[PDB]
Amino acid sequence: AVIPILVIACDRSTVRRCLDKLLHYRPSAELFPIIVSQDCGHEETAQVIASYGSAVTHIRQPDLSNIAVQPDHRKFQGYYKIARHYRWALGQIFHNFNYPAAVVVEDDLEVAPDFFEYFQATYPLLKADPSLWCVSAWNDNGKEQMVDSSKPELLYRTDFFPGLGWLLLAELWAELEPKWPKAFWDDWMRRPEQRKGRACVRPEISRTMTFGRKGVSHGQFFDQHLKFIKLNQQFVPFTQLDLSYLQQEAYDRDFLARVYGAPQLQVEKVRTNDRKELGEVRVQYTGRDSFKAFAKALGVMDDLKSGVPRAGYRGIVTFLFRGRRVHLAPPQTWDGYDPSWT
Ligand SMILES: O=c1ccn([C@@H]2O[C@H](COP(=O)(O)OP(=O)(O)O[C@H]3O[C@H](CO)[C@@H](O)[C@H](O)[C@H]3F)[C@@H](O)[C@H]2O)c(=O)[nH]1
Ligand SMILES: [Mn+2]
Repeated sequence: AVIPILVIACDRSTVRRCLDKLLHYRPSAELFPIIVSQDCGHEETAQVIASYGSAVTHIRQPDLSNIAVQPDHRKFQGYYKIARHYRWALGQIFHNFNYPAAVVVEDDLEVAPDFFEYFQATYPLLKADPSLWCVSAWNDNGKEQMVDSSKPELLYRTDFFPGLGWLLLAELWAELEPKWPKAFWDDWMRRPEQRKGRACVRPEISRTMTFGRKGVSHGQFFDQHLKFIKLNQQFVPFTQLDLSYLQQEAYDRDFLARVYGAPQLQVEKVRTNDRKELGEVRVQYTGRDSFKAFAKALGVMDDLKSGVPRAGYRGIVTFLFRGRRVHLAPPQTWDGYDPSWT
């Protein structure tokens, strides 16, 4: 099937690094056309994109006017511009070019060698399982010491929409466009009114990496977390693997049985590396305070969006800690997310 890569650009000439990697790894120009939508009108960036010639299709957001923001958002004009550009660019992909799906890539992302193979293999899963609403290349807890380098092929389901290199179907754009927000589009997608309990597929080792230290948002999140996400460099032939384990019926039975069948260990024991014979354990949290405390003790992201933890699935955050597989999980009685967990 034909899956365009939609690159979102504005005023950073480093879109060059993004395009160089996409073009280098692309296995087929026909199956993966690259459409670069540029906002802002930055001349140098426009010239950089134009220099690729027919290797890409350069389109330009037509409305470069300032946006009237609400009273609580004087400092956030850039976020309103991002949202406006996304609406226009996705509209071009799905209404003008009329493609069936698209992989959205921001201009400050460098892709892994198997980026295209990954989406080619997972597109059919997204097509077939209505409980999934996206496939993402990003592991929110993908720092080097928290991922298993021996399992570059391992994938998971997550309730936390990761963005940062993601595939969506034209069917999803049909649902989202009528109510597209004025700003903060990704946190808006993370709300239950939008997500409707659907999950995304995400990898053990990220297939994208961001190098955009300077951008719309202040660089502290990049400086303290994003910059440490490891880019996969070992090519995995996903189209040759059996990915049926990701179907909801199979995953919710087998993965949950795995998590709750693992021995429970106190957070302190995991921290100090006690009982190393247990290569896979569960650390149980029972409230917002314990979740935050335990996540911090083990070095994983502790923030929540609409009550959902980073890379969480049914409240479970899975990662590696000093070589051990750890599932930070709620009691098995878990029955939904609580948006008040902030
Ligand atoms: O005027 C503009 C300025 C930038 N853009 C584009 O929006 C995209 C994100 O911009 P940028 O990378 O600078 O912002 P970022 O600091 O990562 O955080 C935002 O993006 C994050 C998600 O990746 C999100 O969590 C956060 O709330 C965002 F602020 C990128 O592709 C730009 O080219 C645009 O179309 N028009
Ligand atoms: Mn960025």
